Amino acid sequence: DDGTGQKQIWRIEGSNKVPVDPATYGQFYGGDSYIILYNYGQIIYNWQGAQSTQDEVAASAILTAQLDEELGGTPVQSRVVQGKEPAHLMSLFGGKPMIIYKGGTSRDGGQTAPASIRLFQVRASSSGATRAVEVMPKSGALNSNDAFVLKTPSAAYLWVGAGASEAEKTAAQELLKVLRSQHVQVEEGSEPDGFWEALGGKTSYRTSPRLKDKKMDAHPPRLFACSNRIGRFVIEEVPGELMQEDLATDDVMLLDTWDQVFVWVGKDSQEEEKTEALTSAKRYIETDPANRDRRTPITVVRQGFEPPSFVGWFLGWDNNYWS
Ligand SMILES: [Ca+2]
Ligand SMILES: [Ca+2]
Repeated sequence: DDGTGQKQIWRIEGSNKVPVDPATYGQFYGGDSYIILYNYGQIIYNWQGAQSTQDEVAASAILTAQLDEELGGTPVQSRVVQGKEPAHLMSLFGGKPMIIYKGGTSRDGGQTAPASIRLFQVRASSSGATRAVEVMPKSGALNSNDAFVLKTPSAAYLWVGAGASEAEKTAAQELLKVLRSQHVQVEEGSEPDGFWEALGGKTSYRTSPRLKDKKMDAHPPRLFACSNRIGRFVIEEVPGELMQEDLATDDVMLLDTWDQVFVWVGKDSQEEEKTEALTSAKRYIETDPANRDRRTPITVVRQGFEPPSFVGWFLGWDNNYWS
């Protein structure tokens, strides 16, 4: 409907279900799971932070079951994972974006504290759904297509890539509010020396003509998963926001960015899987010549050696993820 309805949010901790500060709703901790209750018929969502411990997810289910029962099993349960939130769940916070802090809580380990120099990638969806994810404070994390927010104990910068859309921009400010800091909007390219210092690096980040394009809207990057494990090569499309966790380490991935088609080769994929993936990249291109420049390259990249211009299409990236 509009997410405007009333709602209560809890953050599983160990085995309990402590509430979430009503003012800090739009915010969540990736290293933890949450249980939210909404009212249109009620729908309970069971969010899972990408870096949420096992016990935290397990317990979550045990609790997300009782609540449904307390309400007479009437509510419609719904499980979701970071980055793959439905259009509805993204509206539950009015216009505000969905902040995703790094860290959270755990059994033995308490509630991890922030840093001092923090960086957030603000990417918006086709429809508008904006998310702000906390990343590693390094220039190499920058990305011409989105808007970032670099916050130091002193001042904060609102970096805006050449591809950043209006939504991502405004949502950047919104994050600034939650952070509570006077920012300084800096357009990609003309940034203050006093900025790179916080990142503690020279430059070199995820860029490319295509990442800066303002017409990518005609056809946003589509990530497909090709596997051959049932006996015949079968291709499926990855839903929601593209995420590193989406890259099938046992299969082959296809990243059509229209102007170019990447074929990501999983460290544990098969050889035929790669061979058929290539042929697929070909047919995707030859599917509509009149609109697709016949000479479109099909680049082959391997897990662990992906170029920035490729990683730049994902929301968040851990150089030591598969490590
Ligand atoms: Ca963008
Ligand atoms: Ca496989």
